[PDB]
Amino acid sequence: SPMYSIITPNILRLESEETMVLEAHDVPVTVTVHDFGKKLVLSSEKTVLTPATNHMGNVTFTIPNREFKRNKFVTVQATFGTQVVEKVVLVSLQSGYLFIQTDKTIYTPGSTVLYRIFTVNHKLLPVGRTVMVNIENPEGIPVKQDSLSSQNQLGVLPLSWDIPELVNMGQWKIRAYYENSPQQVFSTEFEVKEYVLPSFEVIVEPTEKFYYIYNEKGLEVTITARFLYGKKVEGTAFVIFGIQDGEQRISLPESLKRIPIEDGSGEVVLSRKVLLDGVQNPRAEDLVGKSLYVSATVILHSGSDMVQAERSGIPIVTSPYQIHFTKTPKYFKPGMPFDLMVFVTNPDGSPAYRVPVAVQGEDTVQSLTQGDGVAKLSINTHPSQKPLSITVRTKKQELSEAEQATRTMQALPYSTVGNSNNYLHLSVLRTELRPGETLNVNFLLRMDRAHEAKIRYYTYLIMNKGRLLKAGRQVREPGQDLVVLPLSITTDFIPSFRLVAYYTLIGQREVVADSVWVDVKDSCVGSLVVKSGQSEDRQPVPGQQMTLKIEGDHGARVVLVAVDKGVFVLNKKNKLTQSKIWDVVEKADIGCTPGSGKDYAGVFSDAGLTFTSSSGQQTAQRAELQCPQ
Amino acid sequence: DGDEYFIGKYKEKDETLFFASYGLKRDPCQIVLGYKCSNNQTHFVLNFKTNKKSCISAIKLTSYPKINQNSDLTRNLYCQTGGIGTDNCKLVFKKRKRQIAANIEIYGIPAKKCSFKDRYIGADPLHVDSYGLSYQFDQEHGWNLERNNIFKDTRFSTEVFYHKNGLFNTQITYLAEEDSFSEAREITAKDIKKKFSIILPNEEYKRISFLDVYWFQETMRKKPKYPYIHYNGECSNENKTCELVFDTDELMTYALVKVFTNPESDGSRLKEEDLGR
Amino acid sequence: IVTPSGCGEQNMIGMTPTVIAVHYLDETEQWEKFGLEKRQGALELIKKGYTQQLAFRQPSSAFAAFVKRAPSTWLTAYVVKVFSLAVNLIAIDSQVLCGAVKWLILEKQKPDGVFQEDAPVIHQEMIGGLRNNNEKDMALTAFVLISLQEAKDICEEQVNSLPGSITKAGDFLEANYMNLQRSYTVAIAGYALAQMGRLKGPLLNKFLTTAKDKNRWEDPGKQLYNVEATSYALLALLQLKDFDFVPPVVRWLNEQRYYGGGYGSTQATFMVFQALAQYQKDAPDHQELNLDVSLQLPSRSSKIT
Ligand SMILES: *[C@@H]1O[C@H](CO)[C@@H](O[C@@H]2O[C@H](CO)[C@@H](O[C@@H]3O[C@H](CO)[C@@H](O)[C@H](O)[C@@H]3O)[C@H](O)[C@H]2NC(C)=O)[C@H](O)[C@H]1NC(C)=O
Ligand SMILES: *[C@@H]1O[C@H](CO)[C@@H](O)[C@H](O)[C@H]1NC(C)=O
Repeated sequence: SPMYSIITPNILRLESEETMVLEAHDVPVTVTVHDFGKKLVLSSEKTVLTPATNHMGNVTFTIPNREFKRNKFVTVQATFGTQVVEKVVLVSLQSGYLFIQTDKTIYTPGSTVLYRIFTVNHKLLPVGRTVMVNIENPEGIPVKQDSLSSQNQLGVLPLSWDIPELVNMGQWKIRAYYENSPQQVFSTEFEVKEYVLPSFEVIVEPTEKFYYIYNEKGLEVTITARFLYGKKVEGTAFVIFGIQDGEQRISLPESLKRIPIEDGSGEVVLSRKVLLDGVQNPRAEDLVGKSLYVSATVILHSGSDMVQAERSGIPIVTSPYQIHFTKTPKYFKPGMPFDLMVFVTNPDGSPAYRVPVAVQGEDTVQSLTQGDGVAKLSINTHPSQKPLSITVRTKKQELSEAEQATRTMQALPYSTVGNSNNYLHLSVLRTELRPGETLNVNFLLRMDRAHEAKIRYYTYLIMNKGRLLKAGRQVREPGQDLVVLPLSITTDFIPSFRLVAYYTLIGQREVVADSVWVDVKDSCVGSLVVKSGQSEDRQPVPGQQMTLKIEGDHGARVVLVAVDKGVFVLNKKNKLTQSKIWDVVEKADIGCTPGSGKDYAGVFSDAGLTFTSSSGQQTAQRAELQCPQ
Repeated sequence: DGDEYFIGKYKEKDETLFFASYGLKRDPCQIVLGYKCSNNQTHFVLNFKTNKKSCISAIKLTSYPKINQNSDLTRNLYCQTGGIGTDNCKLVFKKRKRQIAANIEIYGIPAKKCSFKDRYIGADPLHVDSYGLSYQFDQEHGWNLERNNIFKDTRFSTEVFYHKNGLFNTQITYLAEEDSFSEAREITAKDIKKKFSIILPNEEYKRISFLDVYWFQETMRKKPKYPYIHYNGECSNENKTCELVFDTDELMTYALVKVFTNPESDGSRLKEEDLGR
Repeated sequence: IVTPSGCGEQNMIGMTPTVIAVHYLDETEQWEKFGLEKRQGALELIKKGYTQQLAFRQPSSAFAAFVKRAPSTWLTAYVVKVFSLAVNLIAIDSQVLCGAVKWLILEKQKPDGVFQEDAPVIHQEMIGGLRNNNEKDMALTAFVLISLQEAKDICEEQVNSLPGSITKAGDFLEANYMNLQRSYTVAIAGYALAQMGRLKGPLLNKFLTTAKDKNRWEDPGKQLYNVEATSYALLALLQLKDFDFVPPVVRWLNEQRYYGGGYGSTQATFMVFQALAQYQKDAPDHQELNLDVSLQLPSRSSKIT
């Protein structure tokens, strides 16, 4: 009777299953969906609330139609026996993904192209719909287009094309998209150029990825060449250097060297003088922000082959580290301690390992970083409402004081009414979480200091892949200030999740909330293993036969392809890997802010969630499709 | 130039279902848009089944090179399961030794509100029929003759069945000079059964004196099986509402009746050699 | 932005912008700028205004400025038309609307064939520049004809005398088409006349030549006629599917760029925005494209099409 509350996803995708969380805070309730003027009725559901079940309604339904051809809305209403609450939400069109695989990377005229298409939905499960595919030449005008359906195939489409004999050269593109929503497309590239297959591979590598401008030894690289079947090589190599600026390349003619390669090992060294004389910049500090690259060519002693290998993008820097603030909440916590999570990386982007950080203002407040290069820190508040500025600086040992990276960040306060000011944050070591492990969500809490013996429970929700995975309810008895949730991490939580919790207090009306972002280890939920079932006696011989052993989950389909390893030497771009799949699925989430907005409406609307109340204590709306910037 | 074969009538406000070109010596076909065919020494068949909500209107086929044979005395195109109005039918074409190409097009119209009465009724129903050939009578008895330059067939004596462009015909009785046109009635595909009937009025000056039926259908083989269209009971002056009953051996897909009215008709009119068993 | 509030006429002038916004944002969906985070509040205001309009009904099964005001033809028929546009959009009692239409048929049908509405208009803020009662009779006859046409698809079976009345009105006004001076009323009457297809030949010639300079359908005073006047012809040409004078209509529409709303914005604004709606639905940014190419070579027995 006092209140009735509805929790809904921010954006609902057509042709799927969605949920609402109903909280009456012995009543039949019904929910209904209407269009926006009034297109008859879409769907409706009926449920009852039971006092023994804490009055929680986990109402699920499937959203349908063909009339849905700018952006459009839909109204959802619910009557809880006597009173009605309604809200208008947006409808989108993106309803799946598309992955394209090709057997090879570089072709010749007269050959054939063979490719496959995989179709999956939001949950990454097979589906069947209609798709269309176009092939585009280098200029851009389509050459061949086609339409297909993938019904009763479990979601694999093989195709084929045949390059003519008298054709252009360069880069060709394949573009595929669903028939329903032509706004979103997926693309793949390949090359067309005559060639002849090589016979051995060449690798160029430096000793340090960066290049400190104050070294007297210059830059040193090493050359390693090897045959395809495993034996070593001999020959002679020519090496040259260059300088790369933003869309610009400068060649230094004075730096060209000839070296004999014996047993596949060569050494090249570049000094300061040549680099300084090549450019017109006596001041060394002006060189920061420009990159280097090296090119090498290897010839045999029989005058039979010619291979070229290039490494590009050696940065020029003075600090061998870097600091970041990509995943730190921006709104601080008045009174209660504020927790920061720093991010340290190598200059090439690879995460660092075992490097200590600290704060210049305080002392001994330091920690290390695990394999992900993330360190956890805490800081106390004034707690005056004046915004505070914090600074971070690396405190690694055995290094000079003048080569330490540092930076600064700013925070903003939280606008509560009546000074309730209640938050949430987990006091556990942020380590490599793994599926099958356990987590201990520790409610670090600070109610009002006067009459904190009135609150009975809290409400919490888990968000993953833009859907409500689970909704819980944890209680407590008066006089406590710390409770724990022993969560059991399952395989469905991959790759990350967001926890949001709140509670309601009797004033006027009080609602307080917070949110937290957590990440787990990334790997496919299934398991596929390929190995050699043979006795593994010795190396095979051409024309022989062998046995191949596969292991995977029951009732699946396995597709195979074998490609020579000489093709990858010519062009080794645009391949398929699980990391690509996780990147694609992660890049298209809803809530992009880490969390902990300015107020309850901010925290609820910054995680792709909508809260409506019978007393009019609702949240603002959004009608765009992506968060700013 | 090339020869042409038609099914149905074309209108200037129809969109194409599909449009393709086929060779007539390859084995097998080239699968175009995921359809099915079959090709032999003396047959070429195609399977069609659309997905959008539409009703088919006309079909046209063009063949090269020109051959010395007229294209109206026999049947060369016919589809076996469906027809005009139903969203699918299986086309069959009979070749010769000298035909090596074909071009095929199909037109249709939106499914819900599609009717064909506006075309086959013509602009002058009193002088020209649906075929295009005008009526011509006998001056001494005032009874229409039998058009002779079209494919006509008989089952037994004293029966006629014409055919042209996939459209059949059957004239119930003989026609007089002073007849008038009253109206027309059409029957769509959702009211077609193995046996059905239709009610017409015969109130005072709406006396029925002539009925001619036009209908499409299917044929299992080149020899068709014409349905029985008899005249239930007797439609004399007394019984005001008169029924027409069909009795089909194969399923039709469309029908059209052109009622004619004449107040002077006594109900009986027959030739002097048609009358005795 | 005009908030729908007040009596029946004020509610009407506040709710026809609602309908034009509904269509224009069905084509665009820019409800964000309809009150700066007030779209739900605006819709609630619209609904309460509609409820107030319903509460102002009369025992005569008609809606007027007040429950006590004598019902008129023009206001009740306009409300019927808008509700007919919104039968499937909002809670509209179809039986009530059809009963009102049938009472309109059975009560206000003068034997002279010219329809007149009871309550005279006092303020010019909604009618426009036609306060002078000189040729209002033909305009109101055309308005009643339009009411009959819109009721033809809603109350087709209850009254079967509609074709006879329409034929009588068309026969009476067939020779009266050559006795009008003001251009915009000629344009709207011709749009109604061609809505069932009765405007061709020399009638169309006199229709087009009525406008000044063959393009501008302006009358002395009431500059808001501009973005209004040619608008009528567009819908008229929408009935004829003629897009030769519609482009000049568009050019003359863009020559004023007047904000509008309030004074005289009761029929012109709705007409111009509905005309834009069908213009964009039937004529997108692209034009018709359909080609057939056939090439023949001297070494093949077929032709490539
Ligand atoms: C070349 O192919 C055509 C069809 O593409 C063949 O014509 C069809 O042949 C089939 C098989 O004999 C006929 O079906 C048969 O019909 C009887 C009638 O009672 C029925 O019992 C069975 O369904 C049986 O299969 C079919 O009628 C015939 N005509 C069509 C489909 O129009 C043709 O025979 C083939 N050429 C040669 C030399 O076989
Ligand atoms: C003729 O009248 C009889 C009277 O019983 C009736 O049964 C029969 O159906 C009528 N025939 C027609 C064609 O109306």
